Amino acid sequence: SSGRIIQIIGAVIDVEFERTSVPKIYDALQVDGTETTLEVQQQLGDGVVRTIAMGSTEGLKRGLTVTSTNAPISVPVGTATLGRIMDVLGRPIDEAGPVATEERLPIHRQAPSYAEQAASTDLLETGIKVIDLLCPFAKGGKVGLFGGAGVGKTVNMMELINNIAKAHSGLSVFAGVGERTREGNDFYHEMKDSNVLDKVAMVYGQMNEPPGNRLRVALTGLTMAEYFRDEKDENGKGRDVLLFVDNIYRYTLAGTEVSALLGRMPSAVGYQPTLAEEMGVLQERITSTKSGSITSIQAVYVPADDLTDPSPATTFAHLDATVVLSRDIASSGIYPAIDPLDSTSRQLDPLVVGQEHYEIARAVQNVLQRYKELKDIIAILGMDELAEEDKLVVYRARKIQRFFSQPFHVAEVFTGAPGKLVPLKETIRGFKGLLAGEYDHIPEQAFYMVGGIDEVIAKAEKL
Amino acid sequence: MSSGRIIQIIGAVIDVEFERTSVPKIYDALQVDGTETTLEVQQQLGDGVVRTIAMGSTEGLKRGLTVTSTNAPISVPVGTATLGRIMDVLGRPIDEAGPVATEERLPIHRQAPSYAEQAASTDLLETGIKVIDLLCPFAKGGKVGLFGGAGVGKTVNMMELINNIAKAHSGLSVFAGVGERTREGNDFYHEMKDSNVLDKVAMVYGQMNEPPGNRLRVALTGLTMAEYFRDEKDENGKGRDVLLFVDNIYRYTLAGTEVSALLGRMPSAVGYQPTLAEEMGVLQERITSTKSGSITSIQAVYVPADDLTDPSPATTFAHLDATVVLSRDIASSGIYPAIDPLDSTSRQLDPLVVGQEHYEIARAVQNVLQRYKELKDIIAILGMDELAEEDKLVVYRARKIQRFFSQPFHVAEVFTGAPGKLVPLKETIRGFKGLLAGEYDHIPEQAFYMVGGIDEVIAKAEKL
Amino acid sequence: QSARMVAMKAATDNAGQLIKDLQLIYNKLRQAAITQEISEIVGGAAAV
Amino acid sequence: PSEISALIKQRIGDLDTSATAKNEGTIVMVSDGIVRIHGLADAMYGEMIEFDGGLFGMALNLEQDSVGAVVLGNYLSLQEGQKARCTGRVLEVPVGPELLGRVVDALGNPIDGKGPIDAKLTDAVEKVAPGVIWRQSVDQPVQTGYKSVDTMIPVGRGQRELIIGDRQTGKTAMAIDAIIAQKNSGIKCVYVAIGQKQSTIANVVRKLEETGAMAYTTVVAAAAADPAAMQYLAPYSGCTMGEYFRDRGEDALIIYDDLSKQAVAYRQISLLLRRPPGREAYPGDVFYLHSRLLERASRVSAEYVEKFTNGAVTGKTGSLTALPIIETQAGDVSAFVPTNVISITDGQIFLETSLFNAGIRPAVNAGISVSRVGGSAQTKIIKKLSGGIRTALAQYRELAAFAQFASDLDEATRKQLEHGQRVTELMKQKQYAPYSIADQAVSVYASNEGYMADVEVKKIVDFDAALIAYFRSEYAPLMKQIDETGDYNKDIEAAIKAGIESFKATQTY
Ligand SMILES: Nc1ncnc2c1ncn2[C@@H]1O[C@H](COP(=O)(O)OP(=O)(O)OP(=O)(O)O)[C@@H](O)[C@H]1O
Ligand SMILES: [Mg+2]
Repeated sequence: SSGRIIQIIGAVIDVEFERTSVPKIYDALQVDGTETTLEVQQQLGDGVVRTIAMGSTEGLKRGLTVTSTNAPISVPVGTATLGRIMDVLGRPIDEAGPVATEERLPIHRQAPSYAEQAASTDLLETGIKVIDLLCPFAKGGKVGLFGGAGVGKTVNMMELINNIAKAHSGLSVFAGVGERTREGNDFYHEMKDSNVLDKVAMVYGQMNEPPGNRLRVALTGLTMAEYFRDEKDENGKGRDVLLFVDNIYRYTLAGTEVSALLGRMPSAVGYQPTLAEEMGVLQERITSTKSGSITSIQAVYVPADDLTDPSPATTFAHLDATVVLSRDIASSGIYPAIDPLDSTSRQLDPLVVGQEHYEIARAVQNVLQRYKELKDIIAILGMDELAEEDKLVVYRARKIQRFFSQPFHVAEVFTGAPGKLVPLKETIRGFKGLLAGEYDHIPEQAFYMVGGIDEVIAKAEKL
Repeated sequence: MSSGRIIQIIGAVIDVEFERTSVPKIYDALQVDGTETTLEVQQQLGDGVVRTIAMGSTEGLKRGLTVTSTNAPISVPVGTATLGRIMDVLGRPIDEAGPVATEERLPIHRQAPSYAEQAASTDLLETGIKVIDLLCPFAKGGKVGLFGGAGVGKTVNMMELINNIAKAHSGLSVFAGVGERTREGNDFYHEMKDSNVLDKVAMVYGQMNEPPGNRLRVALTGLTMAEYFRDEKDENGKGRDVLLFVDNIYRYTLAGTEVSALLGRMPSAVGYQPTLAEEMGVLQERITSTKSGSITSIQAVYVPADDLTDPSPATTFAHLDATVVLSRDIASSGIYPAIDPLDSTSRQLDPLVVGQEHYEIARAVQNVLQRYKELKDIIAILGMDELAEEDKLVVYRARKIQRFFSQPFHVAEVFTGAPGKLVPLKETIRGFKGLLAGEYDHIPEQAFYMVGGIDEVIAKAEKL
Repeated sequence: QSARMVAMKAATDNAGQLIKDLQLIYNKLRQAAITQEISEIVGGAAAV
Repeated sequence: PSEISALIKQRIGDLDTSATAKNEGTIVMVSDGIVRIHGLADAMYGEMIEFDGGLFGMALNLEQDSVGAVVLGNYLSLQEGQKARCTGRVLEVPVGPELLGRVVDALGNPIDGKGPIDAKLTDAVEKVAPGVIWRQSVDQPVQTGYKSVDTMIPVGRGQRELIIGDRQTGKTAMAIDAIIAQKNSGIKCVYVAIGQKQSTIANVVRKLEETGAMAYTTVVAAAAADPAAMQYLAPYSGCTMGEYFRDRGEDALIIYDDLSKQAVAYRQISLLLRRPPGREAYPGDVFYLHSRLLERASRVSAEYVEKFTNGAVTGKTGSLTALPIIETQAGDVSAFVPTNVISITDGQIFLETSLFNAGIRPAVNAGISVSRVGGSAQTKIIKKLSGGIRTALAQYRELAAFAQFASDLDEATRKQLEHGQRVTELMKQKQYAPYSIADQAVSVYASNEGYMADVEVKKIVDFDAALIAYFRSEYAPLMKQIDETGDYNKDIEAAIKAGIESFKATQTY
């Protein structure tokens, strides 16, 4: 009772079976010639099925026998994968020998039930000025990184990685999704020289494989994160784990590719109508739970800097912060180079962050946005013709921008790789003083490339 | 033997089979056996197969169920008793006050009026509202474009129109609610009732809670009602001349797009039905006057997206004859109605239509109102006394004009006391001409406000 | 002062004119975009 | 112990009482919760269908030879060959006041982990609006605790009013806060959530529980992890529960979430049925789809109430007010779906991104937001006192450009500008802080009395709060009486003004 190759067109495959013996959806189909594998997409009656090829699309012969597994796609999981890089099938692609474990789990579980949402919202700190002041995180949150091409975004993620690793036994995981493999290799080696791989797991989809593979890498990473969170350690509560999405947009595009060939009609942009279904399927399995939590970071690309179409629209209905990188702030020499005026979080709320921090954020928003709108007239005439009012405002804004300059903990070579991870409370103190004007008598340079008030004062005194 | 059985059902479209020796024609009426739903032949699919639409909900229905025909298009009750009655598209009472009294039934469809019956003359309807009566006179058997948002007294204006046409010209009134929202419909009913005018109008609503076919055919329903009343001859012949009120014809076009899409036919340039102009016309040509009787139309018009070049308003203007627009500011200035006497356009605005002197007078008024409008900004900014005293005279005279164009309404009598005043031309004309002569530049603006003819104005002025 | 006042008035008027221009072109472009997208959709649906 | 053993045995002996001669079908084709089945010649249109796995399905396309039906539960469990079976019934869900404090599925199945629900009554989800003859006008107001809202945009029991705006604009917050204000209204409320993150859903749940108002309240949510059909039908079910009480002569409020989203789901479903697409892939009936839903909510003629009750109740009249929400792309109104929506509601409210970005909380643009029901949806006193705000806000919004200006302009313009700036700021408000109509009344009185036309703008909110507390303490019986009735009387205004001038004389702000 083995099926055969009956029709192949590009990325869509069909097989005949004996009508009594019919494979169920989402179960693997074994090419009897090669290692290539097929996933069920829909059952075409008469023992006819439609499938997508996991692996190469070569060597294919009409009328070649193929067998099944009668079971969904399961790959090994567990601590025997940390610091190893796997394919979409969980095989060693790092030539580091085979995986050590046999703990294999399927990849199409259901979203966690309603009753098991973490009954309370949480918060996460990063020790980073602009973020922990203006982009708060909930443990279990959803984070978007928009734009940024004159700076090392991967450097930023790796900084967060060192943040969480030193901050918690909670490990980390990244998934290659349409990965610009140059940057992927760079990240791999730089994490390598960081000597931090024990808390990291690697799967790559690198713009070279049938769309299904790049679709499913996301599920793979999801599954790894799930299981790893579920390992309740010595207490009954496992570690809270972190995820890295190479790009959500490529996840959308993976399904977008062959949707029409699937017989699916186009959507409002020509897209796949199952867009929202798969999107929610993805997101709803990323939450905080009664025991443990899982959060993720999503490297976001924006087409032509346009957000007013479904592809980012659907995503936005699932994130919790919109970190939008800034290019000319990098041109201003700022290390993080993150815009301080557009990035937001839904987490900016006095009830969750306290009142003082919230109101400080309010005031800094106001001062920065007011300074921006005076740029033109300042250029036209000069500082003098402005009233004495807002001169201190200009100085304070400039000092704020300097204060945001945070030397990186892990670049290994940008300023010596010095970590700051300053407490939120100390930064609150410093920005409170600056808003009050406690130090509105010092050149902004003293606030540059440093952290708390102690560093600023020491720098100002040394010079 | 006309019983046919259901063969296929999707959404609202319905398919039946019949015997290849007895096949109903298109637009025939099918009553489902054992239920009160009705089917409408759209296109013969051969093999005794017909594709039709349903009229209402479609639930519980199952294939192979027998359905009969009528061998004829839809017919509804018509007659004198139809006034003060609200029926569906099928002409079936929904007021829940007994069945329809008449036994007279007429099919909904008929061909376009004959070229021979187009009356060889074109004259004007008399109204007593003193504004259209000068600036945008209505033809006899014309189409009046109406625009503006709600809350400006649209219902009120319709009230007064109905009152006048029924009173002087003994006109009969028919109103069709295309895509109606129930609440305002009920309010309009209660208004029909309190203001003692319900007894003279025939009412049918199609709600936006119904499949499109209902909404499409209420139009032809009311149309046929009007046709029956007009062709109903009076003593010595000469059946009445009647007015027709229809809401949001744009909704009509939208419902046409609906049914065309449901048929699985490709869209049009914007995406309307490609046949749009066909139904638009079919609506239009049955709106005219004849050698016997006449019909005139009032149609609520909404311009989606403010596109004067959109296909739907473009096709509308192909049949529009006069345009009337309603203002928000003017009403806020306590002037009622709030008709902008500067945007309203009439095809009938020609010395060959209203006569020579009337035409010139109207043109002069338009000039004065313009002139003052561009005066306004300077009056605001650079003061008032920095201008030509003739320009100031223009200002005062235009203010008098605006104060004067509003008037009490006989419908306003029950509203706020103050019984309205009916006024024809040849006094409005004379009074306005005298005002243009400046012979009344010795009187405050108040005598012109909430008042009838110039004789009344002078009476008040002397008494003021 | 007088000359500045008059120039501002003229500027307002030119602004109004340009507003009309842009609005008209916007209507045209919206129509064209709708046409293009609906044509795309109907062709794609006709593909099956 | 042995109790259940007897229970299970006695229940069992009640079954296999006969052999059924049912008519059913079998599976031919499956794709994405969509199944083509063969057989079942006789079938109700839109019949709910059962399947060998215990799941259920909704039949839509009755083609001449087969049936297409959509999975209601979770597919990926069905294979061709398995046999369907119709229920001889249409889709039906339970209702009942016991549903309060309960959270269920769009099918009406508990999700609160509170066990089964003892609903004595179930009803078909799909019905028709009552006869237009059974409509009587709207006069009873509905309170929002939002001075701008309750002043310029009155809301009457049984009216359809639309909140609309762009994204992350607190629209959800607007709905929920409006819900909160129903401590004293005596009405009940239903929240319909569509395609949402269970996290957000649970946060709303927890917050409501903190308010405790989840006792005259019921809520159902079609989250983003749910079958599209579930989402599509859910608002109709919510409408069904509302109509329950409405037909009981009761008055209530319901709220939708993202009717656009459920429209999207319906688009996808229809598309998978190989139906002819419309503009932007939207089947035309979307207009019909929404409209047949919205009109089901209104305020009914008490005569209809009486006749339906068959004498059970005679005094009151039922009502149901509809508060839907639409999210927009960059504040467009020309999009097909919103365009359809607009002509349906009895009034609309916009949210402007910049205002909230400017920190204007709430960020409503009154400049275009309207309510064509007039003052009939306000109380007599508010009906009296709205006009000052109306005209002041008008004048301001025409001539607000002079912010930096008026260093040489006429004084009257300056005074009117200050008036406008102050009153504009007056509406800035925080969530979860509803204003009683008495609070709104004292604020408006102080406004029109100009007793805030002498204080700096930066502390207007502080001024107001202080005044609020001052009256609340000193003159509690007065506001008591006010919100008991809501009538404007010279004695009342004299007492209010005396209190105001005392407050000014007394402790400062
Ligand atoms: N008056 C207010 N004062 C303080 N905070 C407020 C106020 N109004 C709203 N907020 C805050 O703004 C946040 C965002 O609003 P909300 O999430 O309701 O927008 P939304 O449009 O519902 O989002 P989405 O579009 O994702 O559904 C809320 O978390 C709420 O706490
Ligand atoms: Mg929301």
